[PDB]
Amino acid sequence: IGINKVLDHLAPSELIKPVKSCHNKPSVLVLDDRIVDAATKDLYVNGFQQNPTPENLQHMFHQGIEILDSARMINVTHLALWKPSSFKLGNPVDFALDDNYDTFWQSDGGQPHQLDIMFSKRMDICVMAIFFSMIADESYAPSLVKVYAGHSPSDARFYKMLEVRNVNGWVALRFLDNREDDQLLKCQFIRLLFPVNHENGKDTHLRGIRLYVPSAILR
Amino acid sequence: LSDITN
Amino acid sequence: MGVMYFKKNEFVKAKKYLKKALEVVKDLDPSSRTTISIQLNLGHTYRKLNENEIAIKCFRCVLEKNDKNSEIHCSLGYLYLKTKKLQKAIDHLHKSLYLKPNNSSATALLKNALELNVTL
Amino acid sequence: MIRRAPTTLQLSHDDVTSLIDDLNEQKLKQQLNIEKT
Amino acid sequence: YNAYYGLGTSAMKLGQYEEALLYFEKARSINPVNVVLICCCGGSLEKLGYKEKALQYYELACHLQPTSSLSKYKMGQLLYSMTRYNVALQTFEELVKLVPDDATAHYLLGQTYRIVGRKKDAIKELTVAMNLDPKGNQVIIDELQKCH
Repeated sequence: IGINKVLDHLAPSELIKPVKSCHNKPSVLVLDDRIVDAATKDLYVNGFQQNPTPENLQHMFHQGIEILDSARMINVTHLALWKPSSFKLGNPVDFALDDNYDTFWQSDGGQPHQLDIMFSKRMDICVMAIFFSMIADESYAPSLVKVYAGHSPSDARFYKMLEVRNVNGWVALRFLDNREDDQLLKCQFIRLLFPVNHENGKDTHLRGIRLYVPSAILR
Repeated sequence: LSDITN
Repeated sequence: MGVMYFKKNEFVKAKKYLKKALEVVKDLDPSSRTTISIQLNLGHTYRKLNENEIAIKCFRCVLEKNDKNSEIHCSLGYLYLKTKKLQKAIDHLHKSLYLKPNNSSATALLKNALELNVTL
Repeated sequence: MIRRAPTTLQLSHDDVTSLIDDLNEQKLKQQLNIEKT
Repeated sequence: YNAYYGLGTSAMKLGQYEEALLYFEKARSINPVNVVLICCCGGSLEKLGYKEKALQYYELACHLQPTSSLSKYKMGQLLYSMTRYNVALQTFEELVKLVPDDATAHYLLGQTYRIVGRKKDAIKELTVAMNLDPKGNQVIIDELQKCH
């Protein structure tokens, strides 16, 4: 009887399906920084605020990095393979992951720009950190972003929507919809899309990007 | 400025 | 001819042919990648002939003429662990690791040598 | 002519594995003898 | 010997306790006169389960170095694990005599006094631990509450 009961446990159907009344529309996340809320404060780190000067942006860029690294956390941004849609022979993704505001990465090619993040081993991402500069890079500012998820390039699937209006700072996105029990994302394949820029732009930069995961002597 | 719109 | 008699699992004649080769080339040209091969092959035959002292002396000579050789050091460790000279065995194994960090048999050989030394 | 570099014998993995197994049983031989003694 | 010690520590942090002990015994063989290495080996041995041999190595270390704070700390921890609080009491009194300004020593001394049963000694030592350091005071608060 042990075989029969475990089979029910692996695949509960009558217990699981409540009404099967899903709305099936894609949920959209609001990123605006003019409204103060507890949920927004959790995802927006730098704080709600004329347009600051670029050096002020560089200063807040470092303070955002320090605050994100201040908490107990493990950075594995360099523990994965990256393959953007196309280069421009001026700046590879290294200057995007160099944690420097002055340097940045630029793609050049088709309008739906793609950024690939491949992982070697099953890593459980909890917080994804991305930095935007609306006033500094208004021409190449990312306006709409769609984040995918999957275990392979084969099974990439939609996760979340992100609309950009005015965000001149680091953006933190912890994942809770997928798994409420773990409060983290478990995947080996993450890809990002930038289908259109602000004011009908063509290309897109990426100032910063980071990935966050949880975990006498003789010299 | 580039990024010329149609 | 010595190499092929060795490969044919007939060590006794390979040994004498390699001895003749060594004695012909003994007087002249210690260098030039010929005496090195002669001594290495003869030491391999002796280590397969189960006689170890002469193999050790030949391997020491070829080591003197050429130090950067991982295989030489693994063979020295093999011979020293066959005998109870554990200190020389482990020294030659760690050196062999130094010349080539990723050696398959060397890791197990080092583990065995160290456990034997600790139990001794 | 150009002399061909003479072939060099190689210490195989199989014989060294055989020796380490033989050594393992060799040390296993007297460990029970010590307990017996 | 430093790199054998490092190999032993690297094996220890990965859980291969027997391999760590195997490295540490050779590290001893190189330098018989040591204290921290002896303590690490006794820890590896008690990780395996050989408590008596760990005790023997520990007493050898303390005989070699009568003034060794970490060695006495390990003695006290092992005796607390072995339910030998009778001599653990003298280990901790000598240790706190060695280090008077360390709040960790006061915490362990008060905990041992409470376990054996002296309420006044326990409350005095725990109050001293409260006064010295408020960083680890959360455990000290509970230690006072249970004693009271």
